[PDB]
Amino acid sequence: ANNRLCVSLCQQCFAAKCDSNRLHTLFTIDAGTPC
Amino acid sequence: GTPVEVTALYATDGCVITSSIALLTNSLLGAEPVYIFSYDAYTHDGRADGPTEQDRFEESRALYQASGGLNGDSFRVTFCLLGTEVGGTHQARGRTRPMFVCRFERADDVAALQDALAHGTPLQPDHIAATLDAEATFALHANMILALTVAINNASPRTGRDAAAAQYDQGASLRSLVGRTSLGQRGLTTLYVHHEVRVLAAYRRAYYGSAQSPFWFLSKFGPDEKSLVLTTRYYLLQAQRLGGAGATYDLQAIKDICATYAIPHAPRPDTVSAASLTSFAAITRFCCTSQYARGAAAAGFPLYVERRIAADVRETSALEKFITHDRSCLRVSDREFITYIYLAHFECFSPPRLATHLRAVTTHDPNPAAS
Amino acid sequence: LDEQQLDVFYCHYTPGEPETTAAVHTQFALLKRAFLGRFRILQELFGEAFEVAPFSTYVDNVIFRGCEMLTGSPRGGLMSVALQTDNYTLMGYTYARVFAFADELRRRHATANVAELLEEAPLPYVVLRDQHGFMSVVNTNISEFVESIDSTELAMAINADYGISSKLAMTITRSQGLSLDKVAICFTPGNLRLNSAYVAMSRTTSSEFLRMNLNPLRERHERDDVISEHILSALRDPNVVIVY
Amino acid sequence: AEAFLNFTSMHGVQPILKRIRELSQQQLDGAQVPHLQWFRDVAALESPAGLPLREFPFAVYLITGNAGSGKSTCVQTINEVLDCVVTGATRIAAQNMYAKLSGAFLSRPINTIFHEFGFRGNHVQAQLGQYPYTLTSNPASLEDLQRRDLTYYWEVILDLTKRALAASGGEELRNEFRALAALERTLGLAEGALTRLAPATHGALPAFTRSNVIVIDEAGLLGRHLLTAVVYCWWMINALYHTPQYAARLRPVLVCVGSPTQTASLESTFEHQKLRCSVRQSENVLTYLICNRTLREYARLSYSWAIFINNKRCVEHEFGNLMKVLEYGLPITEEHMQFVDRFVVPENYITNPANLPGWTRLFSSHKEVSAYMAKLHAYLKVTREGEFVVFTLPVLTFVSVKEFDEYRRLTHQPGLTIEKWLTANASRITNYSQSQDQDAGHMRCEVHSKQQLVVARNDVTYVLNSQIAVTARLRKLVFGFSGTFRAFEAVLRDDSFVKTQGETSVEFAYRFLSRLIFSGLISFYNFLQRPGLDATQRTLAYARMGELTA
DNA sequence: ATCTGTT
Ligand SMILES: Cc1nc(N(C)C(=O)Cc2ccc(-c3ccccn3)cc2)sc1S(N)(=O)=O
Repeated sequence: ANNRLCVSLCQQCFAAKCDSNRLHTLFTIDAGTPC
Repeated sequence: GTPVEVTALYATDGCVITSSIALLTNSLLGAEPVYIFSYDAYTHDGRADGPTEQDRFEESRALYQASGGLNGDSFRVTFCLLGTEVGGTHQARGRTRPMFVCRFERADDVAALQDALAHGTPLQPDHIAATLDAEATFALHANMILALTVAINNASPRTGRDAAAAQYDQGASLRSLVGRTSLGQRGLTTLYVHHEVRVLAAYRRAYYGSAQSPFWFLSKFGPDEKSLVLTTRYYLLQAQRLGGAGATYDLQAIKDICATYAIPHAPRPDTVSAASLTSFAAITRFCCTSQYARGAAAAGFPLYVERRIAADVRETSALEKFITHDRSCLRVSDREFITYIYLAHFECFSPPRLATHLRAVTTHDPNPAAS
Repeated sequence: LDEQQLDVFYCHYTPGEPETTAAVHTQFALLKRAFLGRFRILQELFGEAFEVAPFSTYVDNVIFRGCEMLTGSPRGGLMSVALQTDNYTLMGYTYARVFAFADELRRRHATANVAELLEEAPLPYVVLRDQHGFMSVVNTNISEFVESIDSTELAMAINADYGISSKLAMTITRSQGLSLDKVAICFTPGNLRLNSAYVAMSRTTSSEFLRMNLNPLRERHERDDVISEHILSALRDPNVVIVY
Repeated sequence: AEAFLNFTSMHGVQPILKRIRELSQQQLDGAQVPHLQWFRDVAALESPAGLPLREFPFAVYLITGNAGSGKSTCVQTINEVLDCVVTGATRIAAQNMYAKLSGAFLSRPINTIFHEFGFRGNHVQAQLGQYPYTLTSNPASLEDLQRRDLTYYWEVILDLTKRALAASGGEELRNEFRALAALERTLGLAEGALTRLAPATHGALPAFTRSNVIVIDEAGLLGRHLLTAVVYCWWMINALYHTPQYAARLRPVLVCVGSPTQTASLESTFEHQKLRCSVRQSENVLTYLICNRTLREYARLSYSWAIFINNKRCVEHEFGNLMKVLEYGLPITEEHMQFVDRFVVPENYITNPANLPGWTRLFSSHKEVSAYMAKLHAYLKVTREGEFVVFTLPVLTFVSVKEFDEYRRLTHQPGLTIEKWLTANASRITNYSQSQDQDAGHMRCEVHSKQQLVVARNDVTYVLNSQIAVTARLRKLVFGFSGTFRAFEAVLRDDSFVKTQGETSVEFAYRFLSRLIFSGLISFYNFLQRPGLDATQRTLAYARMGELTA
């Protein structure tokens, strides 16, 4: 975002139903507290 | 000289249709004073040679001499209301419809009309009743009488009574009814006396939207004084008569164009205020005595309208042609094509460019030669 | 409370029943003048504290107990029709009887059995307040269901409810003719299409008030580009008008 | 300001007006206008297998654009300059269009398109599509498509034709226009002088006998079989009354406004025996006009197309780029994927009723909405913060016993349970589509003899002091209250409240306001009871009010 | 997975 920092958590799964070879995003939080 | 022609938009507090009908039928039991809201004056051409822009400006400025009292001796006035005429074809559709016509020739009538047009006092029904023009007034309500008569008599015309002397022809009934009906004052008076409700309902449909309160006018054509006068007069009266290139524009465009007609100002002692919009007296007095309703300020608005429209179109057309030619013969992928389209359209018509263009076409003088 | 404790203007002025249009207009004008004058006097007396004073006036006597409204009778008051684009507030419910609604139900509906059964067992009415603050009572919602099988038509059922809705949750298909301010989307994997995401993400003017539970661009989805091809091919035609 | 936000949208609408005016004045030949015998022939048929091949002329003009691009000013100018008829596909669209048009200069009431060509209540429960049809022509001509569209919509078409032909006094020709023409011919007057005044003297004639330019707004939600019906209806009406425009050989011109990307139409059907509802997607009018080849060649769509671009509200860069990419079908890159990662949050975050107060939740089913509503209602009770109470109200349904018996006999299957049938038909008995998102309790039914009826009763839960919307046309009665002192004075100062109501109860509105004002006095001393108010100003007010009353 | 026309 505007001059901020973004930290996200991602996962990659090897099952046949999920996908594999693909990256998935779980949630995003802000990390701008300690400017 | 020659009779000066005037078109007057008129209004009254109450029910305008009922009062007008009572005036027409001579049943002096519902007549009320009439207030003239806006008007325009012109003289018959009499010469085919089209005068230049600087000739009609002078000729028109010679009319509203110095006090809104037109120069002349005998006047011919047409009183009208809102509504759209039917059966006519043109570039656009009309916005007003004539109601009746009067002629002012005597000294007393001329003085009364000048007083009404200058200060704003209402006209009493006596003058209108006395000066009415019967032959021309009733040439308008001629087909409506026939239509109403046919509709009323449309009960099944069997025309087959036969008997001894009742065997009138199939087409003889309508022919006789038409022959025995007078398309003048008498027929209208009888129809009003016997079938008042139906007549009023029928008349309220040919003049759709003719009954509005002062706040409606104030909200639509206001709230400024200059706009309230000039835009009303141009949009309602002169646009269709002159019939130039600005007769196919709506009200918002006209107000936008008027916003650039910047001319000197002079404050009035006082203004109009709310709580008085319950009648047309205050608004009429405010409008009639304004400084934009006479002189050189009111003789040079239409010319500016035409000039500004032409100036805008001149550049718009060329830019559009350039863009279209470039668009039609470009061989690139979809992403590049979209990029080019939006980039070109932004580069042509960005906000600052429009602001500069608008600042380049502002006038500070009604005289075309000193613009 | 002085001698004019109850606004003795009441004890000395008795505005009897109205009359023809002229009398009605004169009375209305006089009452407006009097009300404006008294309000001006009080406002000059106190001012801002008076400007936000609570106010409530009703044609009759009304009381409120919990979520119920108790009133004598709804006599007077101009009828009107409620629009679907206006915003209301749920005030409560009432058990007062209105003759106009019952007579209209008797008139329009030829089914006397339903009318009699409803008369034996009544239903409450809903009391709402609009934006400006005028208390209103709304009518009930009755619907008729007649089936058509083969070529025969039979009337089968009648339904009676209230017919009001709340803008706090909905589907994605419904919201294709609406505008919102804050949105929180919830996709479901397995049947995701790109057009649904496009329709759902464009209900708000800005991107500061948008949330979702998964990323639809990183997942698997279905695409169908047939209209877009025609639209793109129509932009290279010198005969199509383009307005910026 | 407001002057340079209309500069480019007011100089680019003139060519549209020129083209539409040119289109709406062309004249047909004498051997192409449908005759009144065609509809008489149709009215005497039993199955759509005997329909011959015929053509109904028409013309179109398209206005497609993005949502939020500003296509309404075009309709505003068209209404102000030309003479047309404005309609809508639904009720909300009609109300919005009327608001805009009346707020600009002036307008008449606006209705839907279904009310225009004669849609009645019963037609709402017909079975659409039962007879097979197969195209026979190599790239089919216009007559083939028209016959197919007429075959699909058979029940409504046949009922409308029968009703229109019978209701016109049997074999008696309508005399609304013929008598005036006969009188004009006898009197030897100018053509059209007396007939054109017919609408003024008769106030019940349909609007399709007044103009031949029809504007349809939000045409993306309409099925493709409704492009023919409308046309059909037009001709029929004008062949019955013998209107002035029918004698000049003119044809309808349809102006369709919409957006072909963010809009679709659905079609549903009911299968008996198993009692199952099946819903699918179909084609709308805009896609039919743009994609078909025969229609594209017939209507000459290349010379009758205007496109509005630009969006007036977007103030962000990346959001606009993403919207353009999604709209125009461009390839997807990693930059967009990285941008869209800022909005993701866990699902349990969204589904909690204690997070993000006041936000709207969009689901993809009628069960998730109900579950979330029940959760919220349960939470609003124990964890109360005040000014929020929950109550309940009853709703009920009555059945017909004799009609149920008849239906069971006709469909067979003697063994049937009222509960199962009512559960299966939950989506069709109701009036509005939000009946399935309500928080309702356990079902219960009973049988009332004597009247020979069956009544089902249920309860529904509501909150207090919440914003709601009315999904229907219900009459309401106003009975008091006006707000605060300033708001009440402001409302009474202006007469817009009077003008909003119809021009028949002005005296009623004045009397109601007078009664409220009369009851509005008193209680001033209750306000004066404010603690620490005054000592002598009270007597000053007493004297002033007494003097004013005198 | 799924909506809306009728006072
Ligand atoms: C410097 C600049 N500002 C530019 N604006 C204001 C715009 O695009 C404005 C806009 C235009 C259309 C859309 C849109 C939205 C949905 C679907 C299709 N279209 C969004 C926003 S464009 C350029 S640039 N870099 O091309 O010259």
